[PDB]
Amino acid sequence: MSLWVDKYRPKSLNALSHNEELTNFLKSLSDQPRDLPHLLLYGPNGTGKKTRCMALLESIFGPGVYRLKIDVRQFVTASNRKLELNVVSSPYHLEITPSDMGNNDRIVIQELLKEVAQMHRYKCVIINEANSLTKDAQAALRRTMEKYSKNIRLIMVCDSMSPIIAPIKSRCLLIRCPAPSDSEISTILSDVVTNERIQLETKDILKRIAQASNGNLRVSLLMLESMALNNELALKSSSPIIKPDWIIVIHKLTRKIVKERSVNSLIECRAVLYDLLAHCIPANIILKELTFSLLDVETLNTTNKSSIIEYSSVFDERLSLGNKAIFHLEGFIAKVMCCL
Amino acid sequence: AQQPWVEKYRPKNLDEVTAQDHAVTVLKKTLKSANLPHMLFYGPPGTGKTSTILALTKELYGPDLMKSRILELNASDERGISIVREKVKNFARLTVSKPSKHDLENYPCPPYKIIILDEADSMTADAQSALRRTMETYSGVTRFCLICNYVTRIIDPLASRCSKFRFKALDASNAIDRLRFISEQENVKCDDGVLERILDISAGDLRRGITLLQSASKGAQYLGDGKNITSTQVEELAGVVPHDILIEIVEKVKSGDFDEIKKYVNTFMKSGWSAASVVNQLHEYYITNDNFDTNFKNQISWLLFTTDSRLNNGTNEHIQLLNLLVKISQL
Amino acid sequence: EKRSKENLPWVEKYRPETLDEVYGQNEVITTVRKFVDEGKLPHLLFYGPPGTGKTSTIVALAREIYGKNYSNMVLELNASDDRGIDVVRNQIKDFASTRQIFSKGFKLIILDEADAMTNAAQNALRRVIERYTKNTRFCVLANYAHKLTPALLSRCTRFRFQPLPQEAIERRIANVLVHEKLKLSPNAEKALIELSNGDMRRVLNVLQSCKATLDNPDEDEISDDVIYECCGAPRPSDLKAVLKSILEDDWGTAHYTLNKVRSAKGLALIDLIEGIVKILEDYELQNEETRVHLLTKLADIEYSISKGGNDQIQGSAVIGAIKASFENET
Amino acid sequence: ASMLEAKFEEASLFKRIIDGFKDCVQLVNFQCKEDGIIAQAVDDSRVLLVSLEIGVEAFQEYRCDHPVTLGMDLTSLSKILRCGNNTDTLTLIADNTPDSIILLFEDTKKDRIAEYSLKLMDIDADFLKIEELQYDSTLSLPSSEFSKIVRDLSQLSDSINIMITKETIKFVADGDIGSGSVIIKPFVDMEHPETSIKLEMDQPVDLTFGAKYLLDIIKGSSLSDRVGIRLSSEAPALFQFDLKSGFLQFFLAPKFND
Amino acid sequence: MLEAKFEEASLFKRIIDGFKDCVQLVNFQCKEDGIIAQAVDDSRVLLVSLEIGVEAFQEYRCDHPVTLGMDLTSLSKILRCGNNTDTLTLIADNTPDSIILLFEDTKKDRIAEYSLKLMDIDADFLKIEELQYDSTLSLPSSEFSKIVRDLSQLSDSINIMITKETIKFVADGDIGSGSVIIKPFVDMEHPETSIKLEMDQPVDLTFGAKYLLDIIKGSSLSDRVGIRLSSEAPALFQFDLKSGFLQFFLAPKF
Amino acid sequence: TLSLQLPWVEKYRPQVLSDIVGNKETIDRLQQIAKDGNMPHMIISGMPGIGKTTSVHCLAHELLGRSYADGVLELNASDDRGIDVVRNQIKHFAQKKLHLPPGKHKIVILDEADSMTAGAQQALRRTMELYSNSTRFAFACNQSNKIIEPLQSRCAILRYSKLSDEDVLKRLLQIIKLEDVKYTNDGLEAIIFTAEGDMRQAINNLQSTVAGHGLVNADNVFKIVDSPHPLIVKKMLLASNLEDSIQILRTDLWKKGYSSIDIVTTSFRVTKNLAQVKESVRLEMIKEIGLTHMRILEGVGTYLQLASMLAKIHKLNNKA
DNA sequence: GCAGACACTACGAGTACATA
DNA sequence: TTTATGTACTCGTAGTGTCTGC
Ligand SMILES: Nc1ncnc2c1ncn2[C@@H]1O[C@H](COP(=O)(O)OP(=O)(O)OP(O)(O)=S)[C@@H](O)[C@H]1O
Ligand SMILES: Nc1ncnc2c1ncn2[C@@H]1O[C@H](COP(=O)(O)OP(=O)(O)OP(O)(O)=S)[C@@H](O)[C@H]1O
Ligand SMILES: Nc1ncnc2c1ncn2[C@@H]1O[C@H](COP(=O)(O)OP(=O)(O)OP(O)(O)=S)[C@@H](O)[C@H]1O
Ligand SMILES: Nc1ncnc2c1ncn2[C@@H]1O[C@H](COP(=O)(O)OP(=O)(O)O)[C@@H](O)[C@H]1O
Ligand SMILES: [Mg+2]
Ligand SMILES: [Mg+2]
Ligand SMILES: [Mg+2]
Repeated sequence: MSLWVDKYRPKSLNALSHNEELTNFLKSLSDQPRDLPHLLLYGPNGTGKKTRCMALLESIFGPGVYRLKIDVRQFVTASNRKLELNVVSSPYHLEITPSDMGNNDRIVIQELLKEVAQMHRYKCVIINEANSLTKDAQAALRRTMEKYSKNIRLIMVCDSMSPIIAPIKSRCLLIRCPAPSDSEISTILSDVVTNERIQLETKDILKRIAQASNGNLRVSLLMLESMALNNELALKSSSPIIKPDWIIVIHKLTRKIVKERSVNSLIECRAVLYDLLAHCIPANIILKELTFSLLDVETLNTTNKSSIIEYSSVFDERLSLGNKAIFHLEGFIAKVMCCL
Repeated sequence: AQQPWVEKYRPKNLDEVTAQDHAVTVLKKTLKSANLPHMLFYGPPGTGKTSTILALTKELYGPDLMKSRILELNASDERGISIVREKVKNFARLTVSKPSKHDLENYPCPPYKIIILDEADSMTADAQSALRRTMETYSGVTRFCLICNYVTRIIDPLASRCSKFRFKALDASNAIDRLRFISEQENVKCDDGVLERILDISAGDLRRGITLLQSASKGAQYLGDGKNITSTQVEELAGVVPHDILIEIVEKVKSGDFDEIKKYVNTFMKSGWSAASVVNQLHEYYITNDNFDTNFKNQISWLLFTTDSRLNNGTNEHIQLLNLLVKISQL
Repeated sequence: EKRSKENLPWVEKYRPETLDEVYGQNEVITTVRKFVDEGKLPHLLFYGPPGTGKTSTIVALAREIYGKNYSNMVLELNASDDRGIDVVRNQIKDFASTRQIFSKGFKLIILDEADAMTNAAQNALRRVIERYTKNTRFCVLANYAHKLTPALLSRCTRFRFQPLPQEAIERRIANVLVHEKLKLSPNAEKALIELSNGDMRRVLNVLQSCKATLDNPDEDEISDDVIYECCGAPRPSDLKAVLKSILEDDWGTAHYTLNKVRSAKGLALIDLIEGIVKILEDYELQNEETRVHLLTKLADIEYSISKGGNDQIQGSAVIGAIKASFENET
Repeated sequence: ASMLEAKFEEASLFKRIIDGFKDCVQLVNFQCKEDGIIAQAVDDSRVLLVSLEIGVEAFQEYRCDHPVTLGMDLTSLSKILRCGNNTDTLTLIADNTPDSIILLFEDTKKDRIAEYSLKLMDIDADFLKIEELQYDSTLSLPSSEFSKIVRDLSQLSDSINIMITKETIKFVADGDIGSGSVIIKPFVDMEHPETSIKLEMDQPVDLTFGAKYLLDIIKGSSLSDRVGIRLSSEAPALFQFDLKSGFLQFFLAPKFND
Repeated sequence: MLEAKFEEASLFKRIIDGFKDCVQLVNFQCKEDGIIAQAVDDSRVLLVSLEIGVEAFQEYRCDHPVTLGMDLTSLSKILRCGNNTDTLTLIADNTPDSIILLFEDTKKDRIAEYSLKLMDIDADFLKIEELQYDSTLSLPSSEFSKIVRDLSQLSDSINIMITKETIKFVADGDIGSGSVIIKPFVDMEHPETSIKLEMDQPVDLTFGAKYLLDIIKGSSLSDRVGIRLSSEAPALFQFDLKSGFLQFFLAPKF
Repeated sequence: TLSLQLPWVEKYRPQVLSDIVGNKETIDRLQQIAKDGNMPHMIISGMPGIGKTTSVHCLAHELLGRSYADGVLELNASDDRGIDVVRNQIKHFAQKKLHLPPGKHKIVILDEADSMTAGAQQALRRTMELYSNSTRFAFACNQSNKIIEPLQSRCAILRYSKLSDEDVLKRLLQIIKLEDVKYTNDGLEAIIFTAEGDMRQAINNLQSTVAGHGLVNADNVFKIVDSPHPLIVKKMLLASNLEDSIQILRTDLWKKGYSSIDIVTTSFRVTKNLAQVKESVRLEMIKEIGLTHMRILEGVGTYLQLASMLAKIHKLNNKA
C-alpha cells in the first residue's frame, strides 16, 4: 500500500533485530508449541507488539498466518439494538477487538470464544487493545480461558495494563516490550530511506525524527512519509518538525491557559475541548498530553507544577471512574487556572 | 503432557492442596460424614479455591456422577436475577441422581448435589437476594458453594448462611514444597534461592510462580547450556525492575529538581516497566531502609498507599508515577 | 430433604420449632405470645440483622397457631418466588379473599424478605392489607426498612429483633454440645461470642467446622487454638502485640513484627485491622483530631482493601496511619 | 425388573387425567402403592385442592412393590403425554429410589416404540388426608350442563353464587355489565339417565366461588360425563369426577362474605 | 410469453404454503421444461429447492427463460383468494414487470384477474453439489412430522442416528429425554405407509430444532418424505410432487 | 385456630363527615358539598394516615345512601388499572343509566391514583370531559405530582395537612371513652410524639400497648415501640464533641440492630430536612454522607465507615 | 365427517420509569 | 446518536381449541 509503515513490516522472528533478548525469549517460547501458556504483551504504544505477536504465530503455526480474511458476524443485544462487528479471521488463529460499543462487549467476546473453542492442535486468539475491555468482560473471559486450554490459547495485546483485573494478569504470562531507543529508530528509518528514494544528506534529521516520535515507530514512520511527500523526496537539514493537528491544538490550548486566566477563556476552552472530544481522541490521552504540555512551560513555578500534577492525577482517576469525559477535563482546567 | 504446567500440575485429590490446612482438613473430615454446609470460598487469586472444590467433587462422587450431580455457573454464562430464579431453582428442586452400583462400592456418594457458583461477587444484589431463600429452603437436597475473591460484594445474608473458608495467600513458607515437587518432577535445575525468589515475586499467586518457573525452564531449554537458573533470570522474566534503576530513581528523587525527575520518568515509561512493580519496590526500599526517620516513613507510607489505590482503578501509569515521585521528592 | 436429619448443616439441623426455643428475643416473643393467646394479632413487621431469628420466630408462630399442617395453611412468598404486582393482584388477592380450606381460622400471609419488592407491588399490596384485614393477617420480614413504602410501614406494627446477647448464644451453644456430645472450653466460648457479632448462624458454622477440625470428636475439647485456627481469626494476644509494637517501637521492628504475625498463621490484613480498631476504641484519647485521623485513614484503608491491591503497601499504610495519628500528642 | 410397572389401556386416559388439573396445579406428587396411583396437590394460592386416585382396575397390569413418591412438574408431564397417539399403549416404569420414570409408547399395528424419560422432583409436601365427610347438599348434574353454565356465567362476573333450595338449584353471577340467574330443577330423564340431575338437600347452602378456579374445575368435564357437587357451609365444595376405577375430586374454598 | 394454466390452484397453494417460512424472497427462473427455483435462508444454513415439471400443468408454454423475483406474502394472499374448481392461469408478458394470475372457473358467473409486480432480487448462486449420501430412508411425512414436533418440544437439538435398520431420533433436553426407534416396517395392503432404509454406512447427525420444525410445512406436498444423510454433506429432505419434487438442504450442526 | 378481634383502625373508622377531625375548612367544605349535592371533581392529597380515603368514602356514603352499591365505582392499584380496563370499565360506568336523586351524581373513586399509568390518565381526561353531568371523579393520592397537569386542570385540588397534636389527642380520648382502658397522660403524650401526626400510627401503637400490657403508660409505650430513628440520627448529627456522637451511634443504632444502609439513608434525609444549620454546611455534610453511602452500597458495610462519616462531619463542624 | 370461523390463551417486542 | 438491568404495560402476532354447516 502507498503507506510505508505497513508494507515495511517484518514477517518472522529472524527479521526482528530490534531486541535480542525479547526475540530470544520469543524463540524459546516457539521452540515447543505443545506447552504454550497464555500470553499478555504489555508496554508503551506503537513499539510493534502486534508485529511480535504475528512473528511468533508464524514461528509456531507456520506460514499463511498473514492471510487475513474479513468475516462479518451478527449479534443480538437488549431490545432491538443490533450491533454488527466484523471479525478479522485467519487460518490457524483469530483476531478480535473491542471495536463495538463499550458497555456491551461481554456477549460478543463470550460467544466468539465459545464458538471458536468448539473447533498445531489449538487455535490462537489475539485480542488487540485489551486495556479497553470493561471489567465484567474480563471477568467473563477469565473462566472462558481457564476452562478451555487444549483447544484455545489467548495472546492478549494491551498497553498500560493497569485496567486489566488481577485474575487475568494472574493466569497470563506477562511479556514486557520496551519502547524503541533513538539508535534503533534511526537505524530503521535509515533502512527505510535507503530502500526508498529520498534525497537525504545529513543523519541529523533522522535523529530529530527519533526525538520527536518519543519512541514511537509508527508515528516516526508517518512523520517521515508526511514530510517526505511534503519535501518532494528531498529532506532538508532545517526541515521544520511536523506535528499532528491534535498536538497543535493541545499546545494552543496550553498557551491560552498559561497566558490568560478568565472565565471567557474558560468557555473558549470548553468549546475547544468539545471539538477535540468530537474529533475522537480518548480523554485519558488528552488529559495526559495537556498535563505534560502545562509542565513544560518555563514560566510556571515548581509549586504550580506540583499542584498541576496532583490535580492531574486526581482527575485521571475521575476519568477512569467517569462516563462523560468532558466534565472531568473542564474541572481539571478550572482547577489549573485557579492554581495559576 | 501437551498442557501448561499450571493445568498439568493441578491437584487431583484434597491431599495435593498445599497449605490451606484448615479448609482441606474440614472438607476431608466432612467427606466421611454427610454434613457438608453451604461454603463460601474466598481469598487472593491463585490460592486454590477452584482446585479445592474440583478435588472435593472428584472425591465425593467420582468421574461418573460429576456430570450428573454438579452444576457450575461462571461469568461465562449470564447470572442475572431471571436465570437464578429459574435455572438454579429448577436444579435445586430436582431429586438427586441415581448412583450406580460401582459408585456405591467405591465412592461415598452423599445424598445431595453441589451447586458451584464461581465469581459470585459479580452477581447483582437482586440475584443474591433471590438466591437466599432458595439456598435456605431446598438445602436438604442440594448444597451451594459460592466462590468469590471479594466478600464485600456478597450481601450479608449469604455471608451469614454460607460457611466461610478463607484461603490463605501462598508464600515462600507455605508453598515451597509444591514448587520443589514441580521442579523435581519436571527436571529443572535451579539455585538454592531461586524458588524462594519465585514465591516472593508472586503475592499469594502460586499459579504465577508456576508460570514463571515454566518460562525459566523453557529459556534454559532454548539455551541448551545445561546451567542452573539464577535469580537474575527469573527476576528479568518476572518483570522485576533491576536494583540499579531503582537506585537511580531514588537518587533523582533525593536531589529534587522537578524537571530532571520528569525527564527520567519519561525515559522510565519508555522503558516499559509496570508501575505496580515500581511502587512495590519503592515501598520495599523506603520502608525497610534505616536512613530515614519516623516522619518521612509516616508520610511516604500514605503516599505509596494513595498511589497504589489510584493505580488499582486503571488510570495512566505515567501521571501516577510522576506524581508519586514528585510528592516523595518534596518530603 | 433426603436421608432424614444428621445429614444437614448445623445451621438448619438446629432450627427453632417452638416459640420457647427462640432465645435472645424476650420482649418480642412474650408480646407475640400474649397477642396470640389474647386473640388479637395485628399486622406484624419483623426487622433486624441477619441471624437474629425473624423467620424462625414467624415459622414457629405459624406452627403454634395452626398446627403440624402450617405449610399449606399459610402463603409464604419469598424473593426466590415471583412477587411482581401480578402476584399481588392475583395470588395474595384470592388467598385473602377465600375462606380457609382446612380449618375455620384466619389466613396468615408471610412476606419473607419483603424489602426486595417493587414499589408498585407494595402500593398494590397496601390496599389488600387494608381491605381483608378483618380475617386475614399479613406478616412482613425486612432486613432493611428503607426499601419499604412509608404507607406499608404505617399499616404494620413495628417489631425490632435486637442482636443476640451473650446469654442466648451461650445457651444455644450449650444445647448444641449436649445434643452433639461435644466438649468446649469457657475461653473458647468467649471467643465464639466475640466472633458471633450478633449472628447465631456464624456460631453454628464455626462450631461445625471446629468439630470437623478435631481428629477425635470424642475425648477431646475445643480450646482457643482450634477456634482461631479454623475461623482464621487473629488472637487477642497477637493483636495486642502488633498494636504495642506499632505504638511503641520504631518502624523496622514494628514492620518485622507485623510481617511475622501475618506469616505465622496466614492472618488476613482486614481482620487484623478490625481488631486494631476494636482495641483502639477502648483507648482514651485527649486530642479529638487523633480520632478523626484514625477513623478517616483506616476507613480509606478497608475501602482500598475491599477494592483489592497489594497487601504489603496496605500493611505499611496501616502502620503509618496509626503512628501518624498517635504522633500528635495522643 | 423395574419395581413399578403400570400399563395403560387407551393411553388417552392418562392424558385426560393430566389435562384435568394441568392448568390449576403446577406441582403434584404420586404416592404409588399396591392399591393404586393416588395424588394430592394444592395450588400456589392455597385455594383449590386436587385429590386423585386410580384403582388397579384402570391398569391392564399393575405392580408396585414399595410405596413410591413421584414429585412432578405438570407442564413437562403434560408435554410428554402430548408426545403420542391414543392408539399407543402407555407404561410407567420406575426403578428403586427413582430419579426419573420411563414412559413407553408401544403399538402392535406399527413398531414405532418411543421411550420418554421425565425428571422427578422433591416436592416434600406431606399434606394431610381429607377430614370432611358430612355435607348438607349432595347434587349430581351432567358435566356438559355444568361446564356450560359456568362458562356463560364467568363472563358476567368474577363471583358465582351457588344457592340450594327445596328442589331448586340457583346460580347467581351479578357483575358490572349486568346480572345472571340460572335456575335448574331436578328431573329424571328415563330416555337418557346420564342426562338426569339429582338433588339431596339437608340444610340450605349459600356459597360464592371464584370464576377462574371454577373454570379450572370445569376444564375436567371431558374426563367424566357427570359431576357430583357436594356443598356444605364451613366446608369446601367437592366436585367429584368418577373414573372407571377411581375419581378426580376437587376441593374449592368458598369466598368470604362480609 | 409465459402461460402456465393449472388445473387446480391448490397445488400452487400448498407449494407456497410449504415454503412460506423457510425463505421470503425467491427468483423464479422458469424454463421450457418447467419451473425450478433455489433459495437460501437468512441464516445461510437452510437451502430449499423446488421443481415442478410440465407434466403437472394442464398447459404450459415458456419460450424464453425469465428470472422472476417475486414476493411470497402477496402470492399467499392471492392464492388464499383462490379455491377449488378454479383453474389458475399464470400469465406473463414479454417484459413482465407485473405478473397476471387469472382465476378461471367452470362457470362464467365470476372470473377474476389479478396483478403483482416483480421486485429486484439478485440471482442466487446455483450450487449443483450432489455428493453421495451414506444412508437413505423414506417414511410417511405425518410420522416424521409428529416425531420431530414431539422431540422438539423436549429440546432444541434433535440427534438422528441410523444403525442396524433402526433409526433413533434422540433429543435430550432439560425436562427429560426422548428416544423413538423405527423398525423397517413393510406394508402390503397400504404400500404408501411403510419404512424402508438403505444403510450403506452408519451416520450420527445432529440438527437444530427450528429448521427441522420449519421444513415440516411442506408436508402437504407429499404423503411420503425421503431423507438421505451423509456424514459431511447437508441432509436432503425431499417431497415428492406429481411432476417434480421439492427438496430441503440442511447442513449437519454438531 | 383462634379468632381475631377487629382492629381499632376500622372498628372505629368514621362513617360521618362530622366524625373525622382535621383541617376544619376542608371538612366544612366537604359537609357543604354533602348538603348541596353538586360534587365537583376533586383530587385529595396529603401525608399517609391523615384521613384521605375515609373522608372520600364517608362523603360518597352520605351522597348515595341508597345507591352506593350501584352508582359508586371503587378502583385502586389492586385492580388492573390499565388502558384497556380503564377504558372499558370507566366508559361502561359513565354511560350506565342510573336514576339518582336530582342533586346526586355517580362517583368514581380512584384510591392511590399516583401509581396510575400516563396513558390511563390521558384516557381519563377525555372521559371526564365527555361525562361530567352524570359522573364525577374523585382521586386520593399521597402526592399530586404524579397526576398529569390536565387532570388537575379539570379537577378541584383539595390538599390535606398533617394533624396537630390536639386533634390526635381528641380522637384518642374519644376512642378511650368508647372502649374502657386505663391510661396515663404521659403514655398518651408518648404515643402522640411517636405518631408524629399519623393518626393510624397512633391507633396501632395504642392497640399494641393495650394488648401487650393493658395500661397506657410511658414505659409500656416505649417498650412496645422504640424511639424513631430520624430523631436519634438527628441527635447524632447535631451533637458536637465527636466522641459523644460516636458513642450515641454505637449505643442507639449499632447494638440496637439497625442496618448501616438504614442509618446512612436516615442521615441523608435528616441533613436534607435540617434547618438549624446554614446551607453550606448542610451541602458539605450531604456530600460526605453521600460518599459514605457510595462506600456502603459498593459493599463495604461496617461500623468504621459510619464512624469515619461522623469524623468527617465533625471535622467539617469544627471548621478544620 | 372435514374445513372453515371464531374466540381464546399465550408469546414476542417496544416504550417508559427507576425517591419519596 | 446515552446511559443499562429489571419491571410493568401495551400491542400485534401466531397458534390452539371449539362450534357451524356444507
Ligand atoms: N494450594 C495449592 N496447592 C497446589 N497447587 C495449587 C494450590 N493453589 C493453587 N495451585 C495451583 O494453581 C493452579 C490452579 O489455581 P486455582 O485453583 O484456579 O486458583 P483460584 O483459587 O481458582 O484463583 P482464581 O479462581 O483464578 S481468582 C494450578 O496450577 C495449581 O497447581
Ligand atoms: N433466637 C434464636 N434462638 C435459636 N436459634 C436461633 C435464634 N436466632 C437465630 N437462630 C439460628 O439461626 C438460624 C438461621 O436464622 P433464621 O431465623 O432462619 O434467619 P433470620 O434470623 O431471620 O435471618 P434472615 O434475615 O432471615 S437471613 C436458625 O436456623 C437457628 O438455628
Ligand atoms: N381526621 C380523622 N378523624 C378520625 N380518624 C381519623 C382521621 N384521620 C385518620 N383517621 C383514622 O385513620 C384510619 C384511616 O386512615 P386512611 O384515611 O385510610 O389513611 P389514608 O388517608 O388513606 O392515607 P393512605 O395514603 O391511604 S396510607 C382510621 O383508623 C381512622 O379512624
Ligand atoms: N524489528 C523491526 N524492524 C523494523 N521495523 C519494525 C520492527 N519491529 C516493529 N517495526 C515497525 O513497527 C510497526 C508496527 O507497529 P505496531 O505493531 O502497529 O505497534 P503496536 O503493536 O504497538 O500497535 C511496523 O510499521 C514496523 O515497521
Ligand atoms: Mg476460581
Ligand atoms: Mg428469614
Ligand atoms: Mg388510602
